[PDB]
Order: sequence, then structure tokens, then C-alpha cells
Amino acid sequence: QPLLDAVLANIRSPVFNHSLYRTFVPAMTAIHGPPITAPVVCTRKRRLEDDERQSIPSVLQGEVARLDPKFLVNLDPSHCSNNGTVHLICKLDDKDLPSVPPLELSVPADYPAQSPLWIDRQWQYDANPFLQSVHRCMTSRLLQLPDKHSVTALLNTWAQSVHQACL
Amino acid sequence: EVNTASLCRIGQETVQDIVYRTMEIFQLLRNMQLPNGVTYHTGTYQDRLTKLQDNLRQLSVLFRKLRLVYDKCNENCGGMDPIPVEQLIPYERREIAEVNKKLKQKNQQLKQIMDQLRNLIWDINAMLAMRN
Amino acid sequence: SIQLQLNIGVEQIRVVHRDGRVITLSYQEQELQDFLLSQMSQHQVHAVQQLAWQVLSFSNHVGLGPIESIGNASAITVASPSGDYAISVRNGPESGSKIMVQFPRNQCKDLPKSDVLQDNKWSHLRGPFKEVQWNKMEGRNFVYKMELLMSALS
Amino acid sequence: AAPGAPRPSSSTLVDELESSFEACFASLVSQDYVNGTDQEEIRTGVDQCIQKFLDIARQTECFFLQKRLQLSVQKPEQVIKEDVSELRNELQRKDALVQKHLTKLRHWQQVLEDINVQ
Amino acid sequence: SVNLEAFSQAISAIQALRSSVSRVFDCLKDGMRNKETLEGREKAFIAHFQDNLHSVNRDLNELERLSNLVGKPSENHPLHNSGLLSLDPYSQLLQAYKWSNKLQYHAGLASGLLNQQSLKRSANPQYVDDVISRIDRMFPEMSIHLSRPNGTSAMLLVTLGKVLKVIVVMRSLFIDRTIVKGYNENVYTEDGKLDIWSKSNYQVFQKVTDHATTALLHYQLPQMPDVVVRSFMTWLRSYIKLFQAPCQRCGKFLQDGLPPTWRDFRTLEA
Amino acid sequence: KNKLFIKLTRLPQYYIVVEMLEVPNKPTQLSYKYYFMSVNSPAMALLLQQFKENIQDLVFRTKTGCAFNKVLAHFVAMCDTNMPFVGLRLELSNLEIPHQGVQVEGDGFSHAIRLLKIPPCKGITEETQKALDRSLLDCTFRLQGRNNRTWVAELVFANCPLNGTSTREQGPSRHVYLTYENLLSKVVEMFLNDWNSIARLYECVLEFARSLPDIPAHIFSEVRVYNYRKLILCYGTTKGSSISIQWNSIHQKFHISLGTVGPNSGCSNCHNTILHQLQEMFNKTPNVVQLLQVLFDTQAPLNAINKLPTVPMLGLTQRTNTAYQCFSILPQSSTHIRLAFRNMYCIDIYCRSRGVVAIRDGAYSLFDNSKLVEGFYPAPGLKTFLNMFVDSRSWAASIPTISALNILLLPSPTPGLVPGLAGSYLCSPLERFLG
Amino acid sequence: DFDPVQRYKMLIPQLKESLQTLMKVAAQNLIQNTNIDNGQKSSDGPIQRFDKCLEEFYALCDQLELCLRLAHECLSQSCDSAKHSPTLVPSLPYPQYLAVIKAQISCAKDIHTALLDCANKVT
Repeated sequence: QPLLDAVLANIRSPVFNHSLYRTFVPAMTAIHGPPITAPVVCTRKRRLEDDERQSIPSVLQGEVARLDPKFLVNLDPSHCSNNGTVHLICKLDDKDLPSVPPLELSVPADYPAQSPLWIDRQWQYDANPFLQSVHRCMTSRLLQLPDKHSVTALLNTWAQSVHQACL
Repeated sequence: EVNTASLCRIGQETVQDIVYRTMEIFQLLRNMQLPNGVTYHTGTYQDRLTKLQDNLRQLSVLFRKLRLVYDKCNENCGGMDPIPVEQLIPYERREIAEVNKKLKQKNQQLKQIMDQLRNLIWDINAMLAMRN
Repeated sequence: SIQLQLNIGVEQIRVVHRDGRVITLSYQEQELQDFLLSQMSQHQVHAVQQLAWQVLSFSNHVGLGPIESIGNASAITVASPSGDYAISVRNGPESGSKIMVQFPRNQCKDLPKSDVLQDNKWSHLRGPFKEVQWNKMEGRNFVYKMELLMSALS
Repeated sequence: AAPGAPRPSSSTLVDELESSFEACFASLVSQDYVNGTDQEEIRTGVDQCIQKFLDIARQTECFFLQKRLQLSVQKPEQVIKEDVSELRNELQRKDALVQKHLTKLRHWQQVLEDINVQ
Repeated sequence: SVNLEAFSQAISAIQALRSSVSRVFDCLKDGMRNKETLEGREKAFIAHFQDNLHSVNRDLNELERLSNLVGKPSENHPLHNSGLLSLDPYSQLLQAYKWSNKLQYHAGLASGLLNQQSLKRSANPQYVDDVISRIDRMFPEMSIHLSRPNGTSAMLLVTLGKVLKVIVVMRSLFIDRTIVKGYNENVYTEDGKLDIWSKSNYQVFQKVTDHATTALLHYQLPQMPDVVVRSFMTWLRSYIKLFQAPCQRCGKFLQDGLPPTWRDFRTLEA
Repeated sequence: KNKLFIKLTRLPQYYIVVEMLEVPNKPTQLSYKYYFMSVNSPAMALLLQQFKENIQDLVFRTKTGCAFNKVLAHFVAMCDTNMPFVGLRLELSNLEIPHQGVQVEGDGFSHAIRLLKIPPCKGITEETQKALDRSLLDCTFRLQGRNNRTWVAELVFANCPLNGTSTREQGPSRHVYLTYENLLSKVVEMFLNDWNSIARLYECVLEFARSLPDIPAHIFSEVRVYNYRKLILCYGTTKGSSISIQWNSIHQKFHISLGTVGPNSGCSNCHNTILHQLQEMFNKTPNVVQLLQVLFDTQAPLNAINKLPTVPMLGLTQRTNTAYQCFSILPQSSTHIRLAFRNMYCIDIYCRSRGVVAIRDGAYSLFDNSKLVEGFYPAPGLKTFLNMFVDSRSWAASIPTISALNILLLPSPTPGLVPGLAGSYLCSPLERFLG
Repeated sequence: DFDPVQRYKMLIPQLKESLQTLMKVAAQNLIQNTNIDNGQKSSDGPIQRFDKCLEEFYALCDQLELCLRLAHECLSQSCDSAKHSPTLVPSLPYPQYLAVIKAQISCAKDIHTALLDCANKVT
């Protein structure tokens, strides 16, 4: 119902909106007498400096640090200093036969990253038929994973296939 | 001479009973109806305040015993002065055994007596079909 | 777990543990008793954990088929993170019923390589289970999981 | 020392109990004007006082269990003597109950000796 | 006379209206702090405008309610307080009233929240049954009776709107060994020769019997048998309708009911 | 034959089982074939027997460890315990972090569900989001309740500044507990609501990081450990006036409730008389320092004014059988309060200074003698003289005061001079003046 | 002799119309200064200074709040008296009522003294 004041205040859209002071602040000072508006020590400092400058993205290491002790993570020659930020080598230590370690080179946190690429796929996997079939089963299992995550999903499926390898 | 284990057990029992007494006195003073009752003239509130003061004396002596046993425990620091907290995570007793065997024999005898008492005590289940 | 049963001469016994789960039985087949014992031990650990810190309620009556649970489907497993630690227990018909897990912060074996380069060493998470091997421990009636839980601060 | 990790304090586990107990009850017993309008206000405070009370209680109990376990693994003779005394008390109570039941059954069967005069 | 809640609501409503109009007028003292993109402050303005509409609507809705107060205020009860200062020392009465109410509310809340106890363990009369039966029988629409022809043990039955009576034969204090029937199908007045048990039904109320047995093994408090039987009878009363069936449709099976938490729903689902 | 279940849903999936009849050279051991179905009028969608059919026998035989019904038991158990988890996983797979099949340390023997890169909140995200991420630590979900329908959340954080003492002091945030229980197999909504709540509250907490000039003088007293509600009490020589801060998803505003901690406090000792206005003014701006300031300033005047009885109608009305009160608590602002007497004579006394107060008339309304308020009888007698007596012509304009306020209040049993004639009643100076 | 609730009912339209007039005069002053600062000599019409209207609105709001609080206090007192006192307005005489009141006051004071003694013994 009270629409005249609304549209009338909306008319004064351009930059010259200052008389509102003389129209309202006398009445406000009359009814309200608050000395406490912003007397406390305060200053606006939005940003000074924000960057890692010390390590890899925190989310990845923080998440992989809580994985099982069955795995072991370390670093290769540093060919992923800034962008990749991870070049990991994992060796499954459990009640099963081990295998060739993965590459584990990830991308930004969107994670469309099939991090291992099997650089030594051909010979190291044609060495024996058993591990060759193991690799084949792994690859067949990987494609069904929608938007897999190298951090958890990839390694988990790899361990699952390696433990199912005994048929 | 020491009875430190029994002392700790008594202290735990005492603090548990203090919590129980708090709950009980809350449940008691929960239904604190109007003292000037229409029908009841001076019956309820008298015994109510009596039990109130009783529970008060009880919790008072409980706090006293708690303080006493705590002082006794914290004073008699005999044995394992370092007391490694990291020594709680793993990776003669002939008279004790004799008393245990005697108690087990008595328990088996009592169990046989109870077994006989079962059959001697049903006594109505078989013949309630025509009992009166 | 307060179950009540009624005997039947020609028919078999019926019973309702807590949720009306009526079942039938036979002449000399009552391993359901042992199953109920295991489940009751698990539920008691749950209750005493809730009594003393306060772990979550992920105590599922089943899971993962650890040891095939021989003994008439006897299977129970729960865990309890008290503070910054985590204890776990399993139950069943002798299928690893004695399962205790306890681990300190500074351990012998770990994988710090991926994180040792970074500062602010995080001895807060819990990677290695490090089972406690609940043998020869001062457990008078197996209900001293709460006594074990007391390993928080002294 | 609000964000600091170390706790610079002492003299607890004794006075804390009585303090927490009397805390949210002094609010009740007070010779002061009580505004006749209030709802969902004191409830927060009493939940807080009972929460801290049961918490410090749990702390004391855990400390007690730790001390008891360390004592047992240190001086098992005390725990053995305690168990022996408990077993003796249990046996005494069992014998007393058995004698009471025997006397009751005796008295019962004795009076109904010749109920049927015939 | 529960209009106090609506009146407190109206109090809160007018307080919020005053606060809102004050804040609206205070915010109009200055424009956009730092927009730099547009004049989107119109959004907050319209929000405050709608808040004013909300306030007006609430005022109207509360004017519609709260019809009127009764004549002769205070109902002549505080006339003593209305009396002269000769007899009035009178405010002490209202003070004690408020104190008693506050203490009662506090004790109730404390007892309620103390339900989560910390007692790790609990260790170191044919006159209460009749009293409990008489107390429970004062309740309406639920008639009870007892004959006890077996002996010291208690034998009793309860009735409801239908003829689906329930036979509950238990010990002195706590309820156990119960059974259910429906529409005189038990006829446990002089069944065969006397008030027989027969532990049976026509294969329909077996589920209800199992539910009642489970409830008996659930409401088994360590003490206070009066509270126990009260909870029992309240649980029983929850079947007076047997029409609704939440979490499903009322066609899932023979029937739907299992309210141990004071709320019924489709059975065979918990 | 076929089996079903309820605990997951009404009838989402059945499970058909049949023994493999005509076993080769075996009158027994029919190999107990198994088949799973995933059909949805009753739908009859494909089943594919997608599970380990029938390698279950080989897996049981290849282990290191009467009827063998345990395998069917195991199957129905794992299905009943995995279906809620996979349902919640497919539900959360629409926002972010669809990491499927993660397991908590393996030895737990339970389906686990973590969370990674929680979505942003509609609240302050410019810089507070960065602080949140700096404080965001590992977080996951597990089963809860009676295992049928209940979910629990577990959150942790970085170093908490508000973390005091006597509350199991620890460097990192110990644990944050959130529980949920749906009705039809929705939790994401309440999850994001609580996330926005804790985000705004953490923004407030980070704003709180500063060094107050004289408030610390009141060893700090903030041992009310912050779980999801920052409480503090360091006023009135002891604990007292505990603040409350939280977001109720029902609206945008917050809830504020004074505390009752402190033995030497009043019967209520709260500010419920003005709690409303303080809550709105706090909702206006999250500058908690302003709240602390106004509370420390108004605690004494409120305590003083609360002494006089306002609830009773003071017997019957002196005019008719109607009922009239004798004081009017008026929380119309943050610190200005307009007390009245017998539905008239509105006294305008309040405090706005850091150590003083001020009194004036409240019935002139910027009109000395020009106009009136057109209402209750204004300007009773001469109040300026009564004020000036206790300081140490038809107008009054802002006479100030300080201790002197308390002296003017708390009715003493001596009516001023009190020669000792009679009167067994404690009358207040303001009360007897109005009378 | 006017009842509180009926007065509030009959006064609601007053607060409504006063708020309406307040908004009206606010818009008047706004368009006045908006034509003054940048337009021409057009708005020559001395309206209300908008102070009196706002003060009147606040005063009416305060009076309504006072009346509502008084009604609430009265009804709450009647309710608690009815709930914690039988009907005795001369089957009991007034002296009996006064005696019962005094006895209840004494019992409350005794309860208070007992709680104070408990708190003292606690310390």
C-alpha cells in the first residue's frame, strides 16, 4: 500500500543523493542518541598477501595423508614443480603380489585427471601373462568410473583389482 | 594398610551415588505442590522437607568423604613416581586360587540345589489343568 | 537386549529380542543364542562408549563380510573415536571377537615423504590402525573397553 | 592466553565440582526481585552447568580408571587382595541367603505338616 | 485459557514492527556503501517494504484473533491484595507464586535433561497393586477390571472403544506375560469353566501381541512401576483408531502399527 | 524364491535365489545359484546379475578360514548396509566430490563417505572463504542411529582462538558433530544450511580477533568453549551475561539469549527486558564489540530499574474496578528506555556515555510549551528538583547523572527523612515522589 | 471503564492511518527537497516537519505495548491464582484465605532458607 514514498525515493537514482542527510539525520539524532557507532579501534585491510609459497596444494596432501598404511607415497625427480605439484610412486604392501608403481600426476582441483599413464606399460606388462591380464582387468574397470579421482578412486580401484587378481 | 584400589572404588561409587542423589532429589522436589493444600492441611510438606534435609545431609557427607578419599589418594604417592601414561597400551596367589576353587565348588553345590528346587517348585504347571 | 521367548510343544520357540523379529527354531539348533550374545556384546560396547568420549553411531550390525562369519551368521563390528584417536572392535562366533585397536601419535612406521617437505607436521590424522592384540590384557569380563578408553589424558 | 595452547592454571578437580553444582542453583535461591516473565532463558544456563558438571565428572572418572590400571600393573597384590575380599563377601552373602531360604522353607513345610487332619 | 501464548506472540510482533521500522528509517540515512556496479540497493529496499507488509499482515491476523477478555478481572482472587495496606504486608504472595512456578519449570527441565544418566551400575505387598489399579482406572474411555483366580499373581483385562479387549496377567508391580484378542474372540469370562487364558487368536492379532511383548521388554524401567504401567497403558491407547498409516499407504498389509516412540507408522519397516 | 527388504526403501530391489537343480553327479549340493535385480505399476527392468555371481563359492573356498546360509546372510546384509550409502553418494554426486567407494582405513569394515572441496556459501566469500579453506581439514560421513535411517557428520578445523581452558584444550579443533535423520530414504539442504551458518559464525569470530582496550581487565574469562556457538562471560566481577550466537535456517536473523552462570548473580540477572532490541541491533551489524560495549554500559541501569515491582497491578484502581499497572518497561531502543507510572508520567532516563547516564522529560517531543504529545497527562509536578536533590519552569532538558542512579533506586525502609512514626514498607524515592 | 483488548482493537486503525500519513509527509518532504536542490522554485508548500508525526507514531506504539503488557500481566496473574488456589471468595472464609496465603509464604521462605543453607554447606 505505501507505494508513493517508495517510487519517489526511487526517482532520486542519480549521484546527487545527499539531501537525505538533512531530511533524516536530524530526526534520527532526535530519537536516537547513540555515541557508539564505530568508536572501537578498527581499520579496513582487505588483503595484504596470500599465496602458498611453501608447499603443494593442501587439499591433495591432506586427503592422501589419511589413506591406509598399505600404500607408500614418495616423490620422483621433480618434473612437476609448479602446476602438476605431484609425482607420486605407490607400492601396494598387503597379502598380495606387488606390481609396477603408478605415475600419479594430477591436475587442478577439478580433477579430470587420469594421473597414471603407464609410461612403462608395454614391456613391464608384457613380461608376464598374469600381470598382463591384471592390467587388462584394471583398464576395463577404469572406464566405468565416471569422473574418477586419482587421489582416492583410482588407487582404490587399482588395489581392488590387484587383490581380485588371484581370481 | 593401603587399600588404594578399594579407596578408588569407593570414590567412584560415592560420586556415582552423588549424581544419583541429585537426580533423586530433583525428581522429589519436582512435584512440589502448593504447601497450603485444600485437602491436606500439614501432611505432605513436612515429610517432603524431612527427606529434603536428609538428602542434603547425605550429599554433604558424600562431598566430605570424596574430599577425604581424594586427599588420601593424592597424598599416598607410593610406587611408580614417574607413572608413565604411555604404559597402558599393549602391542602368593595360591591362597587366592584355593579360595576361588572353594567358591566354585560352593557355587556348583548351590546350582545343584537350585536345579532340584526348580522341579520341586514348579509343582503347579503340570497340574493347574484341574487345580480347583 | 532384553529378549523374551515362549516354548512350544509341537511347534518351535518364538522370540522377540527388541524389534519383533520373530523367528522359528528346531529341536537342538540354537546358535541364534550365541549370535545374540555377540550382538549384545557389541551393543554393550556401544552403550558404554556412549556413557563415557562420545563416538558416532556407525555401529552397523553387518559389513564387508570379513571372515565369512561362520557360526550362524554371527557378525558384528563397531568402532569408537574417543578424542584424536580411534578404537575399533569386531564380534561374531569366534570370528575375531577379540579385536582391539590402539595407536599413539609418534609411531615407528609411516609415510611422511609426501608431506615431510611441507611444514606443520600433521600428527592428527590416523592412517595406521595398529591393532592392540587384546590378549593377556586385564579384561575381567570383556567390558573393560571403557577402561581401555581411559587412555586419553592423565 | 586465549588462543594459546598451554593452560596456565591449577587447583582444580576438587573445588570445581561444588562450584559447578552451586552455580546454576544460586540463580534459583536469591533474595532478589524476580521478573514475572521468562521463557527459554534459564534453560540454556542450566544445560551448560549440567553439561560442564557431567564433563568434569567424566574427566575425574577417567583419571580414576587410569590410576587404577597403573596401580594394578604396578602393584597387582592390592588388586588380588581386593578380589579376594570381594569373593569372600560374595560367598558370605550367598551362604546367608541360602540359610535364610532353608529356614523359610523349613518353617513353611513345618506348619503345613498335618493340614489334612483326616 | 491459553490466550497468553497469542498475546506474547502479539507482543513480539509489535516489538518486531517497531524494530523493523526503526532499522528501515536508519538505513535510509545513507545510500549504497560501495556499489561500483549498479543500484541494487533497490533489492534491500523492496525486502524492507515486504517486511513492513509482513508486519502489517501479522498485526491484522492477531487483531482477528484474541476476541476479548472475560469480565470481572482477576476473578476476585487477589481481593486480599486489592485490600487495604492494613492486612497487606501482598506482593509477597505474587513473589512466592512466581518463585514456585520458576522452580517447578527449572526442576522439570533439569529432570528431563538428566535422562542421560552416568550411573555405570546399580548396586551397593498386596497393597500397591490395588492402589495402582485404582489410579489407572480414573482414566477415561479405558475401563479395566481384575479377578486374579490363579493366586498371588495379578490377572487383569482392559477394554477400548471396540470389543478388542486385552488380557494382561502379570506380577505384583511390573507388566509381563500379556496377550491380545479382538471382539469377544477370547470370551475369558468363564471360558470352558473359568477365566481361561488359552494363549491364542485367529492368526491376525499375533502381530499386535508380539508388538506388546516387545514393548513390555522395552518400557521395563528399573523402578517406579506406576510410571511403567502408565507408559504401558499409553502405548496401548495408541491403537484406538488403526486407520492412518504414514511412511506408506493404508494398504501395505493386514495392518500398520508400531509406536514405541509415541508415534505410529507402517509396520514391518523398523 | 526371492527376498526383499524394508530398511532401505519400500521395494527398491528384490533378490531372487534358486538352487541350481540337476547338480552334476550330486543328489545334494545344488550350488545355490544367486541373482540380483534392479527393477523399479511394478516395473520389470533388467537385472544382469551384476554381482559376483557365482564367484562367491570360489571366494569362500579361497579363504584361510550345518548349513552355509551365511553367504546369503552376508549378501542381504551387505546390500542392506550399502544401499543407504550408495543412495547418499548418488545424491551428493550432484554438488561436488563424487569420490566413490572410499573406505575408512580399511580395517573399519564399514562403507565410508568423505567430502572434498565443500561448495561455496552464499554468504561472505570474498576473503572469509579463503580463511575457511585455510581452516578446512579432513571431513567425512558414517552411518548413524539404528542403522535404518539416520546420518551423522564429523567436522574438524584449524586452531580455534576462542578455545579457552578446562575444556580439554587441544591445538586443532577436536570434533564437530552433526546428526541427521530423513523420512523417505534432503540431508544436503540442512548440511549446506549448517555450513553457511558455521561460515558466517567463523567470519564473526575472525572479526572478533583483536585486542580490546579495557575489557581484558575485566586473565581473560572466555572458557565457554566454542563448538558452534561462541559464549563468553567476563562481567560483574564473575561469570555472567553469557552471549549466544547461531543461525536458525527458519530465517536470516540470529538468536541471542543471556546466560545464568554465576553464583553471585541475580535471580534472573538477564537482559530479557531488552533482549529483543539488542538482538535486532546485533543483526544490523556483526560487530560484536558494539554488543559487548552496550551490554557493559547498560548492565547496571537495567539491574537498577528491574528492582521496582511492575508486574502487580497495585491493588484495585483508585478510580474504578479496572486494573492498571504501576511501571512500564519500554525497550524501544538499544539504551534509551521510557519508564512510566500508573499508565502515565513517562520518565525518560537512560545512559549513553561510557561511565555516566542522563535523565530528561519524555513527554515534550521537541516542544517545550508549543504543543504536547496528545495523550497521557504529561509533566507531573516537578521532577527536575527531585533529580537535582540526588544529582550529587515547565520544561526539562537532559539532566545527567552517574552510583547515584542506584542510590535513587533500591527502595530503602526509610522514606527520606523517616522520623520514625510508622510504616512497615520499603518505598522508593521515585515511587514516593510519583505517589 | 474501557477494556484493554477492545481499546487495542479500536486503536489499530489509528496506528495504521498514522503510519500512512507519516509515509505521506515523508514523501512530501522528499519531493520538496528533490525539487529544491536541483529543480526550480516550484515546491512552495510548508508541510509538517515529519518530527511530530514520527514521535506520535512511536508514542502510540508505546501506549499499545503498555496496554498489551498490562493485559498479559493481569491474565497471567488470574491464571496462576486460579491454578494454585481453590475457589474461596465469601467455601472458605477470607481469614482462612489470608492464613493459607501466609502459610504458603512461610513455606516458600523456609524452602529458600533451606536452599541457602545447602549452598552455604556446599561452600
